[PDB]
Amino acid sequence: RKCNTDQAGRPKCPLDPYFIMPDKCKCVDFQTLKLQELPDAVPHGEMPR
Amino acid sequence: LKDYALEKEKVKKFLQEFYQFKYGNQLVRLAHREQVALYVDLDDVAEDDPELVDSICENARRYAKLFADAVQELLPQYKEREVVNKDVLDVYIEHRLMMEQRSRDPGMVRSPQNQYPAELMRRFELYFQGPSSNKPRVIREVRADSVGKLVTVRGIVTRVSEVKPKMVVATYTCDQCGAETYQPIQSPTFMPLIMCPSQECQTNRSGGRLYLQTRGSRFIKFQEMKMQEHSDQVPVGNIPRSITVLVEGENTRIAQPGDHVSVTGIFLPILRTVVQGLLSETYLEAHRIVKMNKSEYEKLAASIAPEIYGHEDVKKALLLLLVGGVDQSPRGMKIRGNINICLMGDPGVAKSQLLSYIDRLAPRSQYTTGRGSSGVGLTAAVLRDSGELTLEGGALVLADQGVCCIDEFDKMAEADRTAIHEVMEQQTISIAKAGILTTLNARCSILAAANPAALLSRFDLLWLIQDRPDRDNDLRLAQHITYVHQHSLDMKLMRRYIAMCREKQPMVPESLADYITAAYVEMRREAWYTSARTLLAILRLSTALARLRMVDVVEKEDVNEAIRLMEMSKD
Amino acid sequence: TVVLDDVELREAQRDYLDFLDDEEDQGIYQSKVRELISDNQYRLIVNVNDLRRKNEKRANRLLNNAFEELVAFQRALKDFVASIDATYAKQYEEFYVGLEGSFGSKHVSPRTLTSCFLSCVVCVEGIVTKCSLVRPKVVRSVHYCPATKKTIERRYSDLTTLVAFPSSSVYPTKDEENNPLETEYGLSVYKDHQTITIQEMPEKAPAGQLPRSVDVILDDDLVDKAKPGDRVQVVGTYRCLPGKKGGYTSGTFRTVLIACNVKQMSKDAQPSFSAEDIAKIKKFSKTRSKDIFDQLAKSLAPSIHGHDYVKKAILCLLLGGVERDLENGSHIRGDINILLIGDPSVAKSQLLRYVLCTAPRAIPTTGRGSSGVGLTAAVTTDQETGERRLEAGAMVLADRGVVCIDEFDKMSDMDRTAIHEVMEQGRVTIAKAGIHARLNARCSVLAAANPVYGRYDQYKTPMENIGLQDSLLSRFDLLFIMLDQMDPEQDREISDHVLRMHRAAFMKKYIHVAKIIKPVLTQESATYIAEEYSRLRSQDSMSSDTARTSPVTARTLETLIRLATAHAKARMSKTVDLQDAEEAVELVQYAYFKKV
Amino acid sequence: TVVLDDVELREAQRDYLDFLDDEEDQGIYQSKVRELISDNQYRLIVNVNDLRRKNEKRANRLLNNAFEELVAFQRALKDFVASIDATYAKQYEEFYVGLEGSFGSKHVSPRTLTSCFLSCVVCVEGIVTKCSLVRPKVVRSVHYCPATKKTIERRYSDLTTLVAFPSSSVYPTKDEENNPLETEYGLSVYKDHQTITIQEMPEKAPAGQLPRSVDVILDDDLVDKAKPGDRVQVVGTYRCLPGKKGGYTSGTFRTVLIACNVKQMSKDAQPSFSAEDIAKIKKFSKTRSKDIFDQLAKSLAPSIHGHDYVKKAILCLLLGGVERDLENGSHIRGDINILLIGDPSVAKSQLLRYVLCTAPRAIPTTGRGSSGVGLTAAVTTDQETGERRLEAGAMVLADRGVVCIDEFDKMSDMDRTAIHEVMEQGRVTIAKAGIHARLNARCSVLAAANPVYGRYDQYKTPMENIGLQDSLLSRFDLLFIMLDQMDPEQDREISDHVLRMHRYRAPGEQDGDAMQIYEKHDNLLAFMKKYIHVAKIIKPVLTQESATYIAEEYSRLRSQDSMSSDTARTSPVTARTLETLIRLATAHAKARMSKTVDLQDAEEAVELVQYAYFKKVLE
DNA sequence: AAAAAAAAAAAAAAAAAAAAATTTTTTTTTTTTTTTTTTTTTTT
DNA sequence: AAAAAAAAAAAAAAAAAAAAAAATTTTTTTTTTTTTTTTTTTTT
Ligand SMILES: Nc1ncnc2c1ncn2[C@@H]1O[C@H](COP(=O)(O)OP(=O)(O)O)[C@@H](O)[C@H]1O
Ligand SMILES: Nc1ncnc2c1ncn2[C@@H]1O[C@H](COP(=O)(O)OP(=O)(O)O)[C@@H](O)[C@H]1O
Ligand SMILES: Nc1ncnc2c1ncn2[C@@H]1O[C@H](COP(=O)(O)OP(=O)(O)O)[C@@H](O)[C@H]1O
Ligand SMILES: [Mg+2]
Ligand SMILES: [Mg+2]
Ligand SMILES: [Zn+2]
Repeated sequence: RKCNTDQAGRPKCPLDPYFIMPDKCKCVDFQTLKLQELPDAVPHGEMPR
Repeated sequence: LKDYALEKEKVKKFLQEFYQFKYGNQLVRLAHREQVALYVDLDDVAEDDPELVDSICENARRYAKLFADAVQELLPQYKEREVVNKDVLDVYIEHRLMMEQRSRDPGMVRSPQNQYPAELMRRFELYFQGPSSNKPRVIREVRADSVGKLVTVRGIVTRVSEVKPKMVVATYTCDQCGAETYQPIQSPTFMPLIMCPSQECQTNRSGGRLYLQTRGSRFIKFQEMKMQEHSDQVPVGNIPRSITVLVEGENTRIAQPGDHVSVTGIFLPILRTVVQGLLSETYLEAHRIVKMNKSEYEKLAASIAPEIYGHEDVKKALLLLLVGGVDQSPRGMKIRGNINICLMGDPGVAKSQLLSYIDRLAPRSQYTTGRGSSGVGLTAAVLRDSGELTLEGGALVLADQGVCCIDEFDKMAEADRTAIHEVMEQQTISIAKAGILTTLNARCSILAAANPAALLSRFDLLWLIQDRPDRDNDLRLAQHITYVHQHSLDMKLMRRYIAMCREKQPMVPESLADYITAAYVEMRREAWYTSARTLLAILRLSTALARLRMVDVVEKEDVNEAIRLMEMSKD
Repeated sequence: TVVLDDVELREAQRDYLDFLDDEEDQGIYQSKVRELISDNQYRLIVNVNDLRRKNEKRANRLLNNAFEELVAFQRALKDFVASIDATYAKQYEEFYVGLEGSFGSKHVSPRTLTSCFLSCVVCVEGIVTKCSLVRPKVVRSVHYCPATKKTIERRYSDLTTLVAFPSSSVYPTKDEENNPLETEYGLSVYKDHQTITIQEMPEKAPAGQLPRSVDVILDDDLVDKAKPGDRVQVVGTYRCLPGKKGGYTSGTFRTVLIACNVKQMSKDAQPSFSAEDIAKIKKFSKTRSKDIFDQLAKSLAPSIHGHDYVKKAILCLLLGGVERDLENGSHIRGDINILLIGDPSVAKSQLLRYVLCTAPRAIPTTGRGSSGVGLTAAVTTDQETGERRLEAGAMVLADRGVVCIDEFDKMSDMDRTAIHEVMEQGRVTIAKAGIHARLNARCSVLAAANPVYGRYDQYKTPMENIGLQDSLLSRFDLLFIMLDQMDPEQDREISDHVLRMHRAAFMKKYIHVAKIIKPVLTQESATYIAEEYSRLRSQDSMSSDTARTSPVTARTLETLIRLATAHAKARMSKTVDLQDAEEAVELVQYAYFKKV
Repeated sequence: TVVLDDVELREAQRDYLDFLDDEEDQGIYQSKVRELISDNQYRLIVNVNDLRRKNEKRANRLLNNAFEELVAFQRALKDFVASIDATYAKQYEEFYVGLEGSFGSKHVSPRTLTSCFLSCVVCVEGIVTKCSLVRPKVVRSVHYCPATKKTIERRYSDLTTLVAFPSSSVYPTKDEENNPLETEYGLSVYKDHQTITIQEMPEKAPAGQLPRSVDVILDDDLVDKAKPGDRVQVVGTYRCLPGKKGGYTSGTFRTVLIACNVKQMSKDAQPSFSAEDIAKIKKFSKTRSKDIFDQLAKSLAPSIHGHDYVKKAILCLLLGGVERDLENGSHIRGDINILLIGDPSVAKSQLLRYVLCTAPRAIPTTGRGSSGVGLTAAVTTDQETGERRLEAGAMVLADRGVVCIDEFDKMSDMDRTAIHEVMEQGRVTIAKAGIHARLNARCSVLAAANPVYGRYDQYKTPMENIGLQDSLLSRFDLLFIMLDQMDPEQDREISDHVLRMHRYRAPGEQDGDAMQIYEKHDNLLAFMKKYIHVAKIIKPVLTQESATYIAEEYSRLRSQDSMSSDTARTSPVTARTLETLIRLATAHAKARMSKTVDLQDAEEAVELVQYAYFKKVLE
């Protein structure tokens, strides 16, 4: 929320000063799967969880 | 600009190879830790490479870092034995590198900020001494343009703080892990730390809570000294400019208040923190300290101020004091070997000039006229400094061992007169004043001058100069001084002979006991003001004359010349 | 953003480049730019009167708008010196201007300076009162990454009186990937920075009024231009300082004066040299040499009648002897000191004020006007940094000059005991606990005293008529007696001359060059002075009813040498001849012998 | 915060200045610089194998960390092109560096563009999916204050990939005195900007899986180099994007591929020549110009036997006639169209696959695979602007190209009539209420129908035996009838040929595991593409003799007596047949590189039609 | 010897400066669903 | 061959996800200016 320098100048850094540096982020692969209950596992009248 | 890896390679090969291995012997001595400081010489480096020397002159601090790390890496191959670990600091560094070896895992890579730093683990220090080509510049003239530049200055000292331990690398230990983190200090202040970046802490997610202590730290001998322009350097009407100088390591405790100094260093800045910009203080970081130009028989006495004529016995007694009577502390009660002279005179015989020459001469000297130094000027007083009521000294305590050339003693303030009586009688100065409760130690010797009883009764010699107008005397003196204006021993050699002469320590013989007692009683009858003080006067003058002869035994010639001098003075 | 077009800025730089060219019209600024180039200086000085003469509307724009027009001026100077020279303009990165001349409504004092002159170029009179320790402000900061081996250089700008945000004044301490830097102090650039406090000049302020003061800011090649107690005249820009980041402003804008030029009193006018001056002084030196001193002393102070010998001695003090310094470190002073003393209404104070008006670095003082610490130096406490500090007294300010003491007899004895230092050495050994010093106060002393009993007793010896001791009269090289001789022809001529005066520059030029001149003395003169002083040092020199005035000494011989050398300086011969020696003999004889 | 020097950047720029310095070598990159300066193009394409061989380490460094490395490359390029010509190098504020070569590990597909390849120049083949409007982006914006007679130039940095600040993104509108600023659009500077979406090819992609696609931001220099449906190989910098400001972030970083260059993955625009090859073609033409058509015809489609007339006709198609657009836009087509009708197992589909593999911009259309709206173009709304866009069909894609119609008989009458205006005029005039247009598809059609009853009955007439209207058979200009005679003698012929081709192997390259003008005359048995490609351009005008002869032969064909009884026509002789005669004559002359169609080509054309059309139905 | 001027040190008060600081709501986008038209396909 | 029925396509409308957008002074500190008091040094 607040820059931590104590040396930004005679004035201070504004409120919420940080912008994410996109290039300097090291990232990974991720995947949102939609797993559905096993059809033989589902009880008779219910619906697949 | 250049590449500082190349520069470091250059200076490494240089330090290994230049000359008897001139730098090699120094390197091996510090490797064994037979010296703690080192000194580069830009004359010795201009012996081969001038570009590197000019670069050092223009950006000296960086090359200081280069040289010191280069010697740090040259260290261990020069090391040849096991040093005895003379300090608990030695114990710490040895233990530190031992555990680094223990948990080394040499293939394993460690971060750019996980390592014992040089400024901590060096245990030696490296300074410089600027080249003869580098003219010492005026303290006023060392402006912003000369910030970072290598610069030598010549100035008088005004006041010097004591040796208090500046922090160099603070060491912190943790409450859970047990590692030891460093905060390398640079500036006048540091905010302490409270959290430990040790990787065990980063793995545990524990509260750091590290506690600073002095044990594992690295302090250093630090002084802030002041310096003042030379009165000859000063321009036509301005007061002399001052300067602050910072003294580190084996540069500490060289200069002392009142002694002329030549300091070689770099003019680096500190943060000032009301106009915008980024302002900054200026301190000169000393890197070589050399006192200079004041504190580095018949023909000799005539060499004492050749520009004055006559007063040959006066000059001989002045030479005698400058040698100094033998310092004695027998059976507790002190019989000090100081010689106190007063010159009462008709108006104008160059007595002030004699005092000024003695001021220029003696290794410690303070020439004080009537009221320029009064009260605290002669005594010692209190001043704000680490801010504190630092008690520092005036003229006499500055001249604690030397010669106070007091001019116009007749018209001094009565408190000044009382203090001078105290110092001539007991070489102390007791004070119980408003904010001072002390007994200063002032082992000074007094050269009073004045114009025409207590003076006679508290001294070793009083000399009345009455220039009774004698035509031939004045003719010869007139020819002499006119020749002086017409044409306009060396001082260093004179002072060298005196300096060696100070330390022969004669002891009086038994053969002269009858002679001295007989001469004492005979002088008393010839008087009938003389007393035990005059006995001590003849006796001190005898000891000092033996010193001038350099023999360790006083003889009849010495006492004869002493009585000659005193007879001439009284008459 | 970057400006592509600006009618104001473009025409400003065009007009400036045109004005500063000046080669086709009398070469004033061509000569000045060539001079600062050769002398290696980069702050030009510009006559605003000439600027008004050439382009008056530009002048009004400059005065009524300071920062914009000055930025345009300094950049035009940059381009102009770039044209005349390449490597020099590359070496020096920004070329300042300072302003000078007559500033009609804007030539003010710190009292009359209201807010009407904000952002404008004022010319403020008045003394200096404060002088801050000179400090470097960082302007181009170089850093080196130890890990990356790359060097960067952050820059800054003179945001002294403009809007300033934290981004401009950040100073690097970390690399873009958290690899802490090492600053390269030597490779960086710096600008010294000082702040003085002008005050309205103490006489010119209306009486019974607490004085008005204005702060002044100084930068490169202006810091050590004026110490405290300087009768300065600062030309500069009057502006407002922004109270830093607010959220509530009272609207009270503090103000400063960013100095674009600094000058002292014009009297110290050593450079006033020209073809006519050298021609006329060479004529004076060559066509006549046997009566230079006589003619010059005669025309010295034309208002006061007579005093031929005393005025000759005044000229001896004014020219001075020659300071003879020795290889051993001894120093035999070259400056004469004089004590006028005489009956009331013998123009003693008028001779003093004459010296005060004419000579360079001439300081008045009256008997109990200055008491000790005023006359010699003093040692005060800073009271902010705790240290001591030296305050230069009148004598110290008068170093290499003159001090004129009026009512010297009524001056307290303590002051004379204080000046026992200066009257032979020229040095004051002031000292207190935290600071010892030895201040060059090498300056002549002219003094005026009335005798004891109010008026000189004609029928008593001078030792009884003077309330001063042998010591003090010996410290004074010269003592002079003046008595109102009431003879008829004397009263006729003195009153006639006084009424006549009731109904120079070449001298000012002559005095300082003669002071520069350093003659040397001959062996003929040497033998002559030796035997003359030997003649004097004898009871046979004096006689009954003609008592001496001062205790004759080796000081008397030495000051005879100084007198002879002074007469040589008058003659420009560089050779103290028997003429000078004889003249000094006559002078010392008349000054030292008086009848009873 | 200007950097004084960086060893990395200085080293890289020196290395690439050396790489561009090509005089001691053959001069390849110097020649590339000189030609691009002459072209006014401002991108230079550097082969990664060249970079790797000259300095493998720099190739590794660049293919691992692109943007700053290519900044070094482009600064070196600017310095180099300034040394060649400072005046031109001053012209453009930047010059750019395209890539090419064997991106060995750096060749993946959008299914396999994992999060390992960030800031690495990845190579990726795929099909476009979208084509966003190519709209300007402001780079250097100039303003004018009329109150103060002032001008300003705000400057913008292309931080499409890095962190971007509002102070950088300000567009000024008022001065310090709150005056009004008027933008100077012309004096400002802009660069085009387009987004597209590459997709994993369905021929390459996994069979049962959803598509996967990657976003590609084409700035200037690459505006219209990729439309939807095209095959394109994109090489460029996969990176991350900055989320707009806000105190919160989820970790999500929607990623793009800022393409460094994009090339046509079809690899069928291939005129790659050398001067020696040009001379080879020239001699091949001129030495034996009169027999060259038969040389080409016998040559074309090896690995098949006989059908020499059909090979001649497919040559007439591929070489093409000559389109004619007269004074008022009466556009008379210049394409051949062939209908193979014949028994099964007559290599008709093999001829189709041959022309698919050889002819540039050839595309297959099945009977009920493609259908109408797929075949010709379509009109559909956007749904992001409610505006009617046009979706180019198979034929429109095949404009100035070939379409191979498998099982033409099975296209229903709706599509068989939808092909009419493309067959004749080579255009599709489509329209719905919002938008209308005349998409241009100057296509050529080789169509392999199969006979009614599943096999030709010899005694039945061709019109009875073909299930196709005389209406369409007019529009087709040649109909070739391919019967399986079933005689043992020609069976021996075809069989020996076929089994020889079953015995032919990759020469030397294989061991036993399964997967120049003239040819080295392998007993068991490229320049075709080169020569036919150059042949297409020539416009050999008809001579007076050829025009009179072709006219009279057409009149003879129209007259019923020219066909004897017991023969049955296969296609009625409308005037389309005369235009067929002219087009086939032009195609033969183009084979000869004649520059004039002569009586030789005319009589070859008349021979072609006489064999093709009139069939001998037997009793 | 007493008076007084100056010095340093200590304290009060007014002006300027320093510092502290996430949550709720709205809008684009994507994705399906539904209606109705158009198209295609099967029947007599 | 044309009519009837069904299937698919095109286009408009709705529901949720997740990234964007907007609002937003007051109290404490502390330096500096001013005054005051006790003392020492100096003068009458
Ligand atoms: N023999 C000599 N050599 C040098 N200077 C001399 C000599 N005799 C007299 N003087 C002069 O006498 C002057 C007065 O001397 P000074 O030191 O003031 O004596 P005091 O101060 O005791 O009266 C000096 O300026 C000095 O030059
Ligand atoms: N020799 C003289 N010639 C002309 N005026 C004189 C002379 N002596 C004294 N005066 C006059 O006396 C007046 C005051 O004299 P002043 O300098 O005050 O002497 P003092 O200091 O003894 O009072 C002046 O106006 C001055 O002109
Ligand atoms: N003229 C021919 N020459 C050589 N082989 C042929 C010929 N016609 C047919 N064949 C063989 O018969 C097979 C028929 O395949 P294909 O062409 O796909 O079916 P169709 O001929 O019915 O279109 C081919 O694989 C080919 O090997
Ligand atoms: Mg003396
Ligand atoms: Mg008077
Ligand atoms: Zn820890």
